Amino acid sequence: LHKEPATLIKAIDGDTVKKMYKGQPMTFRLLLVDTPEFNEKYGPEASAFTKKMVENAKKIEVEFDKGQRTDKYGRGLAYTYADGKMVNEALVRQGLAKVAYVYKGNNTHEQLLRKAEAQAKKEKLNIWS
Ligand SMILES: Cc1cn([C@H]2C[C@H](OP(=O)(O)O)[C@@H](COP(=O)(O)O)O2)c(=O)[nH]c1=O
Ligand SMILES: [Ca+2]
Repeated sequence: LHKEPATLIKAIDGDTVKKMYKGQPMTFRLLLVDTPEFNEKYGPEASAFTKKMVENAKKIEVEFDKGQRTDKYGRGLAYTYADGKMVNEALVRQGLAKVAYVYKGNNTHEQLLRKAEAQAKKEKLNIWS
């Protein structure tokens, strides 16, 4: 897998971020995670956590996995990095996302994220509290 440039356009919610990628606006849906909707418990905290992380970064990158790069809604499917730190893993490590939507061939970082979820759950963080 390879990191590619993108620039933030807008943080949308805990697991959706609009970016400019190869010069075009695209909504990205973060691989392998599920954050609560804004209207559910922890939904506002997940949205806030992703927002701060992408807005504060000097460098945003996207990393596609080995399979499909867009979902049925036209959203990009990628891992998102903010100053080299993976937002997907960070949300899971903080108990603000569950590992979810693990489809074969887009699951390179599955075990990394499950490990983060185990530790969030051991700490009883947020969703796991
Ligand atoms: C994360 C992800 C979601 N999706 C689709 C599955 C779900 O379809 P349905 O909309 O039919 O439930 C939806 C979940 O996204 P959200 O969690 O953003 O709603 O996005 C993919 O197809 N591949 C993916 O990797
Ligand atoms: Ca969601």
